Amino acid sequence: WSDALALGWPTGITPEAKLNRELWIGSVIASFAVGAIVWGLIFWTSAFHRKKATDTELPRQFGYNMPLELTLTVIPFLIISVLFYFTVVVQERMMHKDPNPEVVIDVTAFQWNWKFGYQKIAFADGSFDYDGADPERKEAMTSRPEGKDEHGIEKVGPIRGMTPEDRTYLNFDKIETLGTSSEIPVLVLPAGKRIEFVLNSADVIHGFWVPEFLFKRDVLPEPKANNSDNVFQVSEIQQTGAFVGRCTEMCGTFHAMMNFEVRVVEPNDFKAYIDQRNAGKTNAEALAAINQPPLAITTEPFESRRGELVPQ
Amino acid sequence: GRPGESPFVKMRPEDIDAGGMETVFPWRESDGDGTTVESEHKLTEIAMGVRNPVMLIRIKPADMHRVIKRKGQESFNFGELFAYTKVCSHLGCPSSLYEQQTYRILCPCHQSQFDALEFAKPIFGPAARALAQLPITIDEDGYLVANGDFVEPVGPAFWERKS
Amino acid sequence: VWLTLFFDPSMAHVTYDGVYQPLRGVQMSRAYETALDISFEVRGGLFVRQVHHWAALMFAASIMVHLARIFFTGAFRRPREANWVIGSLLLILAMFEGFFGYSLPDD
Amino acid sequence: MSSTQDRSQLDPEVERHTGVDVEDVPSAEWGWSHMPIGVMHIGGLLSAAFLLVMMRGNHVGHVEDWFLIGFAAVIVALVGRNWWLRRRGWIR
Amino acid sequence: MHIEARLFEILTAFFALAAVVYAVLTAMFATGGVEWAGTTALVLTTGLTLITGTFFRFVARRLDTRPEDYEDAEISDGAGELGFFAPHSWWPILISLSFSTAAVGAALWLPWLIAAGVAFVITSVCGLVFEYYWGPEKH
Amino acid sequence: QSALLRTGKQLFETSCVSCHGANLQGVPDRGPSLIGTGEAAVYFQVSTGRMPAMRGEAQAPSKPPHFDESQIDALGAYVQANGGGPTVPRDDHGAVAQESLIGGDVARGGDLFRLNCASCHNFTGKGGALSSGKYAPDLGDANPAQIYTAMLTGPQNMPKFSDRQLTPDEKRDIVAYVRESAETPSYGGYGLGGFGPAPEGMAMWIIGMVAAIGVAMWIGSRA
Amino acid sequence: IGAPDVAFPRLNALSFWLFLFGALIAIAGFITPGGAADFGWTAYSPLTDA
Amino acid sequence: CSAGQISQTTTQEPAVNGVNAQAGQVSLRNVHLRAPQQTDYVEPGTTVELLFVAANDSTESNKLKSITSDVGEVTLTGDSTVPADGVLIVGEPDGQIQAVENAEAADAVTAEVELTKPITNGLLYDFTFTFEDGETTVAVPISAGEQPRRPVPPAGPG
Amino acid sequence: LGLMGGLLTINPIWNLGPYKPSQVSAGSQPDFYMMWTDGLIRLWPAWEFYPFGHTIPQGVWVAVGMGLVFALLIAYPFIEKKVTGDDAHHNLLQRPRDVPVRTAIGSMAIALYLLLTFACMNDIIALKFHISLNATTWIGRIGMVVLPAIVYFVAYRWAI
Ligand SMILES: CC(C)=CCC/C(C)=C/CC/C(C)=C/CC/C(C)=C/CC/C(C)=C/CC/C(C)=C/CC/C(C)=C/CC/C(C)=C/CC/C(C)=C/CC1=C(C)C(=O)c2ccccc2C1=O
Ligand SMILES: CCCCCCCCCCCCCCCC(=O)O[C@H](COC(=O)CCCCCCC[C@@H](C)CCCCCCCCC)COP(=O)(O)O[C@H]1[C@H](O)[C@H](O)[C@H](O)[C@@H](O)[C@@H]1O
Ligand SMILES: CCCCCCCCCCCCCCCC(=O)O[C@H](COC(=O)CCCCCCC[C@@H](C)CCCCCCCCC)COP(=O)(O)O[C@H]1[C@H](O)[C@H](O)[C@H](O)[C@@H](O)[C@@H]1O
Ligand SMILES: CCCCCCCC/C=C\CCCCCCCC(=O)OC[C@H](COP(=O)(O)OCCN)OC(=O)CCCCCCCCCCCCCCC
Ligand code: HEC
Ligand code: HEC
Ligand SMILES: *C[C@@H](COC(=O)CCCCCCCCCCCCCCC)OC(=O)CCCCCCCC[C@@H](C)CCCCCCCC
Ligand SMILES: *C(=O)CCCCCCCCCCCCCCC
Ligand code: FES
Ligand SMILES: [Cu+2]
Ligand SMILES: [Cu+2]
Repeated sequence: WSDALALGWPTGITPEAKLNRELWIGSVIASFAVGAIVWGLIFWTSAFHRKKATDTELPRQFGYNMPLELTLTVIPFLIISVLFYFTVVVQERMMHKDPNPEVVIDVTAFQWNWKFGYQKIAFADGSFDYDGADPERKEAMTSRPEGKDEHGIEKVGPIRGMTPEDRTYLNFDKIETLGTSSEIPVLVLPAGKRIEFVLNSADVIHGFWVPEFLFKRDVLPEPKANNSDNVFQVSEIQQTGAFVGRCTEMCGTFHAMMNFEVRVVEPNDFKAYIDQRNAGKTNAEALAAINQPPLAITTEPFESRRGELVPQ
Repeated sequence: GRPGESPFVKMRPEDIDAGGMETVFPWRESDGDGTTVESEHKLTEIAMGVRNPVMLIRIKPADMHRVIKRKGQESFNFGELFAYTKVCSHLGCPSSLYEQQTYRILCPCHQSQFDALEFAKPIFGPAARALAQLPITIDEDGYLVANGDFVEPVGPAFWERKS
Repeated sequence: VWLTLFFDPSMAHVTYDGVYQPLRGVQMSRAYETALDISFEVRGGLFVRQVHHWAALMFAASIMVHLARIFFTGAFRRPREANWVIGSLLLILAMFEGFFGYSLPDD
Repeated sequence: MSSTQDRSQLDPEVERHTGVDVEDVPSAEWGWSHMPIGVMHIGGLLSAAFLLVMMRGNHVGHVEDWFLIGFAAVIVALVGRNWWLRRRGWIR
Repeated sequence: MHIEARLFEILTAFFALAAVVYAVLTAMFATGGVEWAGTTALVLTTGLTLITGTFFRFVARRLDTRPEDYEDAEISDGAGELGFFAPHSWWPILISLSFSTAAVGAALWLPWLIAAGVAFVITSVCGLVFEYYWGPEKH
Repeated sequence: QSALLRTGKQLFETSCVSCHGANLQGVPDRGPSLIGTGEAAVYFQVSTGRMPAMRGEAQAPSKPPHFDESQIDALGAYVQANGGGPTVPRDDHGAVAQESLIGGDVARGGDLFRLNCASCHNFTGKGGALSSGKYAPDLGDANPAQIYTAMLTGPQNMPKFSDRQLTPDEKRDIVAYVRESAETPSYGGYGLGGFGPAPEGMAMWIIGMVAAIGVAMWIGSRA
Repeated sequence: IGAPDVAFPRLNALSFWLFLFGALIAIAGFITPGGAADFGWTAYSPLTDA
Repeated sequence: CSAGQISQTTTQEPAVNGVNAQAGQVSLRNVHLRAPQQTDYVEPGTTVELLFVAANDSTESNKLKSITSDVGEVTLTGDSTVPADGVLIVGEPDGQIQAVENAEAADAVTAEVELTKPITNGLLYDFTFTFEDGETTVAVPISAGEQPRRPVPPAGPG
Repeated sequence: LGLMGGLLTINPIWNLGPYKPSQVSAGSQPDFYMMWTDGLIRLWPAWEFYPFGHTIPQGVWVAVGMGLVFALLIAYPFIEKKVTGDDAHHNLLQRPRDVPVRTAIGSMAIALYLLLTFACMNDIIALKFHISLNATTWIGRIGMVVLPAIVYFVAYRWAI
């Protein structure tokens, strides 16, 4: 009954997702109760037809019921305040910002596909002496001694002294699971660990949404400069297997072709995968080596052809 | 575009590259450079010939399979080199606007497109007759030469035509 | 009249060898060469030819506006159909003379 | 009140007795005021026919032909509606 | 115009409260301090309502109760010379067309068309404004 | 250069692998293969900003560059290393040569431009319309290096003018003519764009004829 | 409200024509070869940049 | 609807001399012949290079590149099994950057052909590239990568 | 006219090289008074007939069109009087509103002329106002039979 009453909400795979699903179930129950009573009122006042027995006498013509108005403007405030309190307590576990993530994934989303960096890994049980690279974060300070003019301008740069073509906000890592247009990226994560996602956009705003995480975030170009808390954490992922993930903000024309996967594997599988990726290998090769289907099993890199009626 | 001296210089297939167009003219060894006075009148005549200018276009090897050839013009092309008269088949303006990756020779005077891939037949605009295709080949030394003459009158059409 | 005092109609090929640097040593008709001479070499020749061409455009435009006036107001009826006819011939002549005029400097 | 009422004697010459009336066109007597509806019907039919005939030509695309068909169908539908309504006495 | 002014006074009070609370709770408890977009927008919509309500209050204090604003007012009380309301005019469509020309000139970055559209807008606004003041031709 | 290639690959990975795979092979029906296009093509396209294109249409429009000069050089070096092809001209220091591309002769450049370029652009470098949704952009914005690389590579529907077809001297002359025609003030008043008949007729009908008709309305009477 | 007309009745005529012609030029992006505005109705910032 | 399914920009070949042959798992890019010719033909018995780039499409690999020989006896010096979700650059196309400038497996799989038959620029010559997956005829062209014009003799008017 | 000759540049031939059969430009328009003939050339749909061993190119279509245009323009007053019956000596003008059918016909003709002129300019219109060149050509082709009808109807009703 819960699945049907959830209105097609996938059963979460994280503690945060489970808690959000429970809040959604409660809020939908409240909304359906309110809707049921209001629709009952409407379909019961629809029983007040103009009865032919109604002689030349108009209705009670009352209007203006102050006590009833007060009651029906007090109760909605109570309902929405209870819902707001539940919302706040659930929100509190939206980004706990635990300063000790078990694996940090640098999710950089460029125009029409994804890339995952594996910035850092630090298992609580003790493992994964791994770290991000960051030699490639090179700035584009246009601080030339002189510009077109002969002297004086000594232009530094448009924005904070730099150029919009900066890309310094982007972070890069040794293990990059770049997603090609013909190969859906598959970010592989260890099961049972705390996974942080550091979110960024190379070109334009778009949205990282794993539907089974019951949570999305908007990867913006420069979240730090836009006062956006791009980085967000997930306490745990219980269920293993492949979970589809999608782009949920306008990217451009190929906004519907940015699907990726978040394949949750066991911690030992993650050990093997990261070792085999440190060794020169691709994501598909590492998946095959850890004995898991290499290509995204929940989605395909569907046709680059503009459509069905195009003549190939 | 050299001002006056050696205005027309022999040409080689290697000079053009896939998806390239070059306006060529009918130059003869006798019509040497413009240094002399006997020359520079032959050269002026070549330049001012209404039906003289031709466009040599290099069809991409990948797109060579989309080419459809005309009757009596199947062997006119030298490999992937196609020579079509620049004079538009409709009122005779040059059709110089060559579009590659579409292979459409557009005329600016009245916006008529000719499909270069197929024999240069008009696929839009006032034109109704295809551009005349010059037979081309390479002579000794590899220079491009015409392998004949147009099998049809090349300028714009007129009453005494198509017979 | 001023323009004809400086214009030479001919296709006789000549290299410019004038003042206009962007066209030097280029074969051109004497008509184009003398149009360039009017534009550059002659004091106020550019202005005279520009006002001539603008007068041609205004001549055509005002003929069109006058034709619209008379047609819409019915000034062509019984007494003046001949006037309408000769005015139409005048409009045709103006059109073709403007054609020949901006065709005169071989461009 | 700084205006003087105008009066005019316009030389008249059809006697505007079979055609349009002042009720329909207030200034019928002052100038050419009615074109036979047959002229408009035949003109619309010929315009639609010309639009259809323009499909035959040198153009590989067919968006142009579909636009021609749509406009010709609109013209034919308008002419048919007008003709039918007039035949039935401007009914429906 | 007491109620007319009081509407905007209430709106101004609410918007001032909203701007103040937003500014405070964004200067603290936000990622980067004051948002500076919502804050400014709220402050200047408070200013919108404040200007309108202040003018309406000035008018209400300057005006004796109108029949419109007076409960228990008979129709004959307000009966009288209503002011000039513009009859038919074709200048609005010309103004709209001129502004559309300027707008397309801005969209398609055509400075010549922008200039033409601005000149047409000036002409059409002049026509609309002078429509009922142009005197008779003096010959 | 090693670091230049690394930077170019880095930018390529997060810019355009959605349209030409990490191997630079063209993604079928989204973008053409970059193998052999060359540093010159990459420079022209990215510097003009045309290429990081966010739609498939009749013609990819020009737009503000999405990469600075150093990043453009990184992209070009990466693509040259992967495919190998034409290289953008450069001066003695190493920067992309622009002044050096201004050919000495301008009459020759103008003749070449008219024979080859004006065909679709204009007499004086303005734009021109093409078959269906395409167009030739106005050259006034293109700097000499961009003009030279635009000749060297055929971006889209522009014939590819190889160095053999137009030797660097002829290309430099064409660049000089383009810059001269773009930066030359219009002699004889405001130059209405560059198109003569259409702008001139519009200007007549608006300025001259509105002036004449308004003056006629002023002088005469209404009745 | 019992009024005969609106406060500025030539202004509301302008408002309708500003609506009509303003609307037409927005929908007119379709006739262009590229198409109408591809970005969403919300038209978020970087996607709408040149 | 000029931005529909059939769009000019999307349906464009690269503006490069080499042809593209996507047939087979491995896609061939910028496949041309460097055969500098001083006369009508490149005479038989002269070795000319076969440039191209073999890009692997499927990461699951087709790195064999068995023979890729046709009329011309194409030999693959320094052959290697490079293509695995990557590129195999057989030679050094004119303007190619020496990304390494060192002997990495000697030459990078340079393909050279002893013609045994005249060829000339502007013609298309069939080459059968055969990987373990399959074989494809490519119809390679002749490309003068970065060579300038060869001075044509001055003309003596007659 | 002097102010225009000063401030506005008209036909800057120096930018336009000397005529050569090979050199071209994208604009290629005549003055506005011949722009309508050029637009007729552009719009008329490439209909050529081939009698026994001969050709009748698309140019003759426009030649006949111009002939018809001039003939009708010259012979309108006589056409007008044949149609209406007016053989009276008219010295008082008619207001265009007072003569609807003639006003409608004149509006229709002006609409056709403007459509032809903008069709001739379709190259620059397509270039600047981002419309496909084929789209402008076919807009002209369809509108040269649609826009005249729309303008006739609108002008007739407007006069009434
Ligand atoms: C044969 C034919 C007419 C084919 C169709 C091509 C065509 C003309 C399409 C319309 C052009 C337009 C209006 C494009 C904008 C986008 C569009 C279609 C919007 C919807 C149209 C619509 C119903 C809008 C509602 C409000 C409305 C009426 C807006 C009109 C806006 C405009 C542009 C008004 C002015 C009309 C106008 C000037 C159109 C261009 C015509 C010409 C020949 C301009 C000539 C000209 C040019 C081309 C210059 O470059 C130039 C440069 C420097 C100085 C002068 C000029 C100059 O005069
Ligand atoms: C007063 C003059 C105004 C004109 C009056 C006439 C009104 C009648 C309008 C008739 C409309 C007819 C439109 C059809 C036209 C047509 O047939 O062409 C198409 C393009 O469709 C279009 O957008 C058409 C949009 C039509 C819009 C109508 C515009 C009305 C405006 C002009 C009115 C405002 C007037 C303002 C006057 C200003 C005052 C003046 C003083 C396809 O081109 P193409 O590009 O090649 O498409 C390829 C595919 O085919 C192929 O599949 C695929 O492969 C692709 O490759 C693709 O390219
Ligand atoms: C009684 C006669 C009164 C006539 C008024 C005369 C106007 C005086 C204008 C100013 C003085 C003379 C300027 C001469 C120097 C000069 O030419 O002026 C250009 C500017 O040009 C533009 O942009 C246009 C700027 C907009 C203002 C001018 C618009 C006036 C129009 C509206 C008058 C005609 C009427 C038409 C009505 C239209 C409406 C129809 C309903 C400026 O350079 P630029 O801007 O960079 O030009 C680019 C090259 O650089 C680059 O290569 C090149 O490739 C191009 O991109 C070029 O634009
Ligand atoms: C309301 C319902 C309107 C209809 C709603 C559906 C609209 C869908 C339109 C485009 C979708 C994108 C596909 C874009 C590709 C086109 C489809 C295709 O694949 O067909 C190929 C040819 C070119 O291919 P070709 O090789 O060069 O030539 C082939 C050689 N034999 O196009 C064609 O047939 C053109 C056929 C496309 C349909 C026509 C669209 C214009 C309709 C205008 C209606 C206006 C009515 C006016 C009313 C006043
Ligand atoms: C149609 C044939 C054609 C001819 C021939 C041609 N062009 Fe172009 N040109 C184009 C087209 C189409 C584009 C658009 C390319 C793009 O947007 O990627 C273009 C783009 C350009 C640009 C880019 C301008 C900018 O700001 O982005 C320049 C510069 C240029 N051409 C100059 C030249 C020069 C120099 C020649 C010397 C002969 C020439 N063209 C010949 C059609 C042509
Ligand atoms: C699908 C969107 C798209 C993206 C994003 C894109 N390209 Fe392209 N690319 C194309 C298309 C389509 C063409 C051919 C048409 C054109 O260039 O307008 C092309 C052509 C090119 C060319 C010219 C090819 C030739 O033969 O002249 C170069 C160089 C190029 N791309 C490099 C790049 C670089 C570098 C980037 C990243 C900065 C990039 N592209 C991003 C689609 C794209
Ligand atoms: C790609 C295909 C598929 O789409 C279609 O077929 C839909 C086409 C709908 C019909 C459009 C007809 C053109 C508008 C005619 C308006 C009347 C003109 C006469 C009066 C001057 O189709 C296409 O090729 C392109 C599809 C996009 C078409 C966009 C049309 C946008 C209309 C815009 C120019 C404004 C119209 C002005 C209406 C004026 C009437 C109110 C005053
Ligand atoms: C061409 O490049 C653009 C194609 C746009 C595809 C979507 C079709 C939109 C049609 C909606 C109706 C247009 C307005 C109708 C006015 C009568
Ligand atoms: S002059 Fe070339 S199509 Fe008409
Ligand atoms: Cu998305
Ligand atoms: Cu995205």
